[PDB]
Amino acid sequence: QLPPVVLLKTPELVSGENFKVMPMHQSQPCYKTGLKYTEIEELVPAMAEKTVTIRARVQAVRGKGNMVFLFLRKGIYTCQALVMKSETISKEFVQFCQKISAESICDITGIVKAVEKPIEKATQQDVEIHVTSIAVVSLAEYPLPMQIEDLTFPSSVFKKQEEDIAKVKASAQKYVKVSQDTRLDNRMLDLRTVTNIAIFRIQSACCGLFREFLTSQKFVEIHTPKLIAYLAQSPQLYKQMAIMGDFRKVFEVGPVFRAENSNTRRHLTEFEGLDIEMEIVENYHECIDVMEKLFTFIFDEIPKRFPDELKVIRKQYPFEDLIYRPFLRLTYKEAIEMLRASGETIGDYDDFTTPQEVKLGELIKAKYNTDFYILDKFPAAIRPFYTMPDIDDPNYSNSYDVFVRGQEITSGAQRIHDPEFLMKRCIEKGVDPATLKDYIESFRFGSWPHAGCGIGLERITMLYLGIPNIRKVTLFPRDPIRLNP
Amino acid sequence: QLPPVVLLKTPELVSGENFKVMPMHQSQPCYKTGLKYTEIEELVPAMAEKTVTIRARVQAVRGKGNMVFLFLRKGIYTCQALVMKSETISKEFVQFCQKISAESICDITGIVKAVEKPIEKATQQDVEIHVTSIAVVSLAEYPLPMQIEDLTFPSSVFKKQEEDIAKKASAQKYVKVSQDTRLDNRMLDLRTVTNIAIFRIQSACCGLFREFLTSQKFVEIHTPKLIYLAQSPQLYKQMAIMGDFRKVFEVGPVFRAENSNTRRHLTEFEGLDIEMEIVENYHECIDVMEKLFTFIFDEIPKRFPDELKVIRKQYPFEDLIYRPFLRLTYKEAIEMLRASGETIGDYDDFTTPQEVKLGELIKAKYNTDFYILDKFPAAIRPFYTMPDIDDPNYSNSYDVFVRGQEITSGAQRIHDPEFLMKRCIEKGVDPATLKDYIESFRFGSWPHAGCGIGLERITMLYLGIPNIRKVTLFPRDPIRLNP
Repeated sequence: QLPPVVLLKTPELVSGENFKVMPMHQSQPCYKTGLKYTEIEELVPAMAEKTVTIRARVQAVRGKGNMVFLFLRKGIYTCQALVMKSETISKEFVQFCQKISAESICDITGIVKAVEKPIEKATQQDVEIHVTSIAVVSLAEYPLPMQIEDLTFPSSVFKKQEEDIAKVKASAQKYVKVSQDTRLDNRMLDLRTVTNIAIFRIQSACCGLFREFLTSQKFVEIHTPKLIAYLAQSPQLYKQMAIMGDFRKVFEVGPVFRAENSNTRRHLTEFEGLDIEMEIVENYHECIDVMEKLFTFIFDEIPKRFPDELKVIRKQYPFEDLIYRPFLRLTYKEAIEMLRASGETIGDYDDFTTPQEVKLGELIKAKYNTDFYILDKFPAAIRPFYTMPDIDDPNYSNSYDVFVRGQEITSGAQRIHDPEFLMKRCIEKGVDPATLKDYIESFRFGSWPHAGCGIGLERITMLYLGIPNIRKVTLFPRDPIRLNP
Repeated sequence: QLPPVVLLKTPELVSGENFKVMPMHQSQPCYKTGLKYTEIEELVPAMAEKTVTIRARVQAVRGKGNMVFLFLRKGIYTCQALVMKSETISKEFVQFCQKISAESICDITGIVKAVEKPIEKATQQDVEIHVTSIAVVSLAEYPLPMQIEDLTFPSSVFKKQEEDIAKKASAQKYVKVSQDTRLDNRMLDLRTVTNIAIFRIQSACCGLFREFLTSQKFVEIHTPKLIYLAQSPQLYKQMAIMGDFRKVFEVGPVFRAENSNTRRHLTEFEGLDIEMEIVENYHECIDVMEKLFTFIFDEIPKRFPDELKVIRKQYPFEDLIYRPFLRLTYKEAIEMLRASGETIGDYDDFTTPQEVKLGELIKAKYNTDFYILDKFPAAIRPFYTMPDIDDPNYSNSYDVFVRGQEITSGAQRIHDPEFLMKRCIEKGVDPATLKDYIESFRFGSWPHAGCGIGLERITMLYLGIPNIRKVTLFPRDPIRLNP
């Protein structure tokens, strides 16, 4: 059952002098125009009556016989182009343009002329291009599986739509969107929406700032093996071994594999993990202190460096800006204390249900007015065997979780660096020391007190932007039910 | 046949007031000294007669009854500490110190005193610590599988050793067991100042690569590795461009299923990848590389001078020459090698000796270690490669070389689905095998090009180190999964 490739039809344009379909680009002299390409964001009342040429997507073609309006897009910016019949623009020019298929990539030359009436659908509202020439670089097939326009609508248009269907003749009509597989089967088309390109710039921002900040602190980026021949569930083991190799402060940005078969609405069997590990001098809170600094940096800088992207996301998926000062520090105990006061029955050493984490978020938001906090001193029974126990009560440990919008983004701990004790705990959690000889043995020859972190990139970005589904924040969505594309 | 963990013995020290083994660190009040920890690099004649306390490794203990010399290390820096019997430092203090095992982590307090005679083995040569207190934070087991000193010697030490035996008393020198006694104790090996330096420079490549491309408004992406595994993150990179991302890079693992052990290849490595839209010509992409690499190369010495210094003592090399960045074509390259006497044929891959040879040719003529070979034969490149308009037996692809050896490979790629599919069939590849990839180019498709760089490769070739395993942190191959 071998499914062949399908190839849909492209339009049959009749080319002319100033309106042509270019030959396939092979980096060849005819594409060496020597022109200056102008970026759409630069189209501004500043340059009325200048001529420009710009390589953009023809998102849409509204057409009027003598006038054709081209809606151009490129990245997060959009503008309007106008082809009008004249002494210098012919019937054949116009009908060429009216027949361009949606999403075709074009080079459009024209004179930027002002518009007394603003163009509400475009980002460049106060100016439009009067075309003098066009060249199709890559002519799109048709019909698209999905319209971009109704991929970009905010729910609100849809709330007001389905409620306008109180009508209970022709209830025409409201508008519809297609389902997460018609978009997943055409993921690359979906990613062209301005919201999506914006979402993944902000994911890129989290990654970049995480790297930039830790580097400014003289951390060393490392790359540990994933073919451990099984995969690296957690890059933790090697991270620790890097510290026993006197690296002092290390981080890794890499894939993390959850063999755990897990589909709720926020978990997957492969994600990208931002990990940190460091020597510790007096106290493991030194490690929590680096996080606070670290995250505050990510959260301070994101709006300074990507204001437009944030703007574009908010239209599609409304959210209010994360409140991250103060960074609240509680203990598991205090948390249990609050939830019980809220009516929950929970017991001293129990992991929290996801709802309970959200409820605690709402408690904390009301009392301290932050979306950002850290839960310290988790129960040993919930944490792994490498976790350093608390000196006052071994039923608790030197570990912590960090929360954004009442939900976990990272988890971390001081770890056991004494081999005898590490092995005692390894047996107490029913784990064969034989299974990880080399790891245990690597702590024998003088061993730094240390702690660290595991952050989910998808998770932090999702929670930063208040987006409820993790799949909207992963580029090519991965899970046990979904392989393609 | 289950091999249990072995745990060797630690010394039995008798602790006191100013010389004690601390209890296991559990982030507890007794460790909250409120002192100021001084970094070894700061120990300088500037602060003679100031008192300091510093957490370092006790690399070595030379002892004299009434005097104990502690050789301290910490990262790439080393210094000397002196414990001397007195009114305030006792017999019991001294014999505690003489019994500290190698590599024990310590907090050493003392007064920094000057030394009229320099201490040649330490990085801090003009000053030493007179100890007033010590606290063992983590006491090491013994014996170590390997001495750190003879892990750090430069090849030259053994040449000069055996030739000094041109000569009764003889100079026996040292030596060190094969790459498995070090691989079986990799974390011990990585403590050598050379090694900690090498991997900071690997880190430097990664960071600068990220920093530069980010300053150019590139977007970092993370594409799935559970595809089977992702041999090349190329397919998804291209799909990100068809998603209007414009300029993307990925830093991630790349998996060579190819069973390959020469002295420079492995079945898992870290790849730095780039992909971008292309307006007029794919040399726009080559232009970003030149800028990109020149940045990595310009910045590395500015930001890590000491690490370079430390590496050069172990493994001598002269600084990479990377200006000019030379651009040749495959044709010109063949022309040079033929003129050098090689018989090669127009569309043949180069043997490794031939690449190194061409490196030598280029060094002699242009005096650079850094170049790019453009216009490779189609027959040697993959089916997504855009062919050259003048001659379809060539293609719009290129390899970049450092010290006459490949560090990256790249190309303009085919963005027209019918033609991509024609080529896909000409290279005997089932289009059905990659429907979604091919179909993703159907709805308007940007001309594009990009790159695949080997991190390990660029850092190895940057530092003139011959074995790739010296430049991978936890060496991986089909014969070596452990460690």
